[PDB]
Amino acid sequence: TIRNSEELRGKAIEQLEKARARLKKVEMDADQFRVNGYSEIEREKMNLINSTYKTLEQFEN
Amino acid sequence: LEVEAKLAEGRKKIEVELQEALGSLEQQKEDTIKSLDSQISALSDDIVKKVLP
Repeated sequence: TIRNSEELRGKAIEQLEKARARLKKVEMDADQFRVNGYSEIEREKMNLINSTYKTLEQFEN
Repeated sequence: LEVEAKLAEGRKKIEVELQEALGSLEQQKEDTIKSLDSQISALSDDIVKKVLP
């Protein structure tokens, strides 16, 4: 009982620690991915802000 | 909203860009027609000489 119980609590606390490190990785993942995705949403927006002048010129001709 | 404002800007630009050239062309063709009215009498004669031998 003591070997299996210490094994259970030890494995579960090491699960806490390794999934805590994995939590650190996911927090960094979300922060970095928001830093990336801001750029792509601004990219499609600026595609619109240029395409308005593009269609302006297309009808200017 | 801002590209709708640009869509509106295109119209403000087109009114000037058309009407100014249009006024120039109207007055130009009017000057050219009333100028030719002194010369069309002479320019009619070659057609006469062409049709009749």
